[PDB]
Amino acid sequence: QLTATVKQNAENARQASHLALSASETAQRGGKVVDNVVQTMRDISTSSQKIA
Amino acid sequence: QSRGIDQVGLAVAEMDRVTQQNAALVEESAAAAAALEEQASRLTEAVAVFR
Repeated sequence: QLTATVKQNAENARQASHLALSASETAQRGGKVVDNVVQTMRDISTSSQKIA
Repeated sequence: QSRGIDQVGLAVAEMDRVTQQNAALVEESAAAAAALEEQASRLTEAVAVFR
């Protein structure tokens, strides 16, 4: 019975790592997109300043 | 696993106690068996006078 739970615990660990690792990739990609939006606000703010 | 090992922990502890009890019976039977060897000699000694 313990050996059976070891596979389940070990399986959920690897399966959770795949989702956790994949959840980190989408998070890092989202951060880069957020960084691009940060520069956009500076462009809009800078562009709006020129209009003023 | 936590609750499962608890069942094995008590089992190992249970077998450990029974292992000590078995050893006592082995030594008890060994000591009792050795006594028969001494008492067995008394049977021949009681009749050793008669050649």
